[PDB]
Amino acid sequence: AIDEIKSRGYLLVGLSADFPPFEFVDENGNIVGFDVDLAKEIARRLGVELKIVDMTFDGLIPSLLTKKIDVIISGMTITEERKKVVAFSDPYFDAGQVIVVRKDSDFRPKTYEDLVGKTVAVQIGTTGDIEVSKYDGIKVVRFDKFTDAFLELKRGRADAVVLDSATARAFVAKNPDLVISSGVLSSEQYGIAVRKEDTDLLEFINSVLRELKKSPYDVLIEKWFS
Amino acid sequence: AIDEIKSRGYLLVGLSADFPPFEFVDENGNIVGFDVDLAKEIARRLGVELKIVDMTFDGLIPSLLTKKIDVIISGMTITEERKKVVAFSDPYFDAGQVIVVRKDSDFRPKTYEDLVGKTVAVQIGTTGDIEVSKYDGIKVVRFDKFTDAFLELKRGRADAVVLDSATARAFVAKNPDLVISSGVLSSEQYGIAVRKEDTDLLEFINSVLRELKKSPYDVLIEKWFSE
Repeated sequence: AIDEIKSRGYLLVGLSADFPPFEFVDENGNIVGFDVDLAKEIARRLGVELKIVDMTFDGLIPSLLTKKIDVIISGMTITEERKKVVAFSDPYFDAGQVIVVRKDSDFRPKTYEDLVGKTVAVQIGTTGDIEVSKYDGIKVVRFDKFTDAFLELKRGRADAVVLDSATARAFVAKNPDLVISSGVLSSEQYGIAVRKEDTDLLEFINSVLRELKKSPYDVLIEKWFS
Repeated sequence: AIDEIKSRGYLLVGLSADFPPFEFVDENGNIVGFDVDLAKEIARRLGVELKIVDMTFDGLIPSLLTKKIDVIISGMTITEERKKVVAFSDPYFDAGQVIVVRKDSDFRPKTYEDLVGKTVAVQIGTTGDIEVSKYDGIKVVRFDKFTDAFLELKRGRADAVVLDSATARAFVAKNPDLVISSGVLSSEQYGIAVRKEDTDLLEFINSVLRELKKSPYDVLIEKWFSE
């Protein structure tokens, strides 16, 4: 696959641009997002242009098998059923919701059932909003911005926040007064998919993911512990 | 504290240079190593020279408390007892063991108990040797060099290797046929110590550590999941 991509001069990436912030159409009409940036990095490393081929999500695996695309990068969860059909890269994104509480409390909810009888702050319209709104005995307070749901928690006016894992860990890393009490709920891991026989491109992609995840701290460890 | 450091023109870092590869004395009498490289980074970013004050490990906290040094960077484990006396930075080093296995396998041990009934390669007399040798049902295969323990694993002659997280990570980075299957098996971490009153210097040190730990992936997360 790699020689054919390099000869053609562009990488064909299938996605369905109706999944912000992974892939979506911005105010300028461009397809952008977290997954699009990984696709752009892979194409740059291969020395080729990126050609996005947008289609419905259910079209992506058939397109890959028909060779109309080289790779799928589209918020695609690695599952056993998909593994029978396509090869995935190492997981590149851990999806799901978590429950955040004050570190100095005793309260350690593990599930939405543990939040019955409590006040929970969520960001309007998000998965956490939709989930907690199923539970009539949760007192739900809704915020335009997730930062203000955390501020409500910090002030003791909510008992917990529910938010996606990536965003919540990023925030809690900056706010040592909060802690993630649950595991990741409805967890999924996303993978980059490529035809089973195209193991050259698969291992190239696993190499780019490794690189993206290496920090100067990792390089320092390599310097002194090799 | 920062104004005073900059006025003086040098950062005083205390350490005990008897702990390779964290801090030790090289062939030419220079004090070098992982911790020294962190100290040099911090001094560079403050715009000052680094002045290492070498002393015995038990002398470090008293030297800090009597203001003979600005900071300790010396393989110092964060403990509740020391937290009563000094302020620590974010943890900057996980000292515990990890378990390494072949990637093309379903075997993903998480604990020493998961290695029971398996064959584990180790470097002779290291922590990993000492720790696994406690478990009766583990067949232990011992080598003078950790590289040969990994070779035993790669060759299919052992099911896993146990090694400190840092050396395992450095090796696995160049050997994608292997994976670190466990978290760190114990929770000891090193921290950079400063005086509790020196909160500007502590915040500056944390900002250096945080930036060192940021990968391009972390920056991409920040790009797409911020507000």
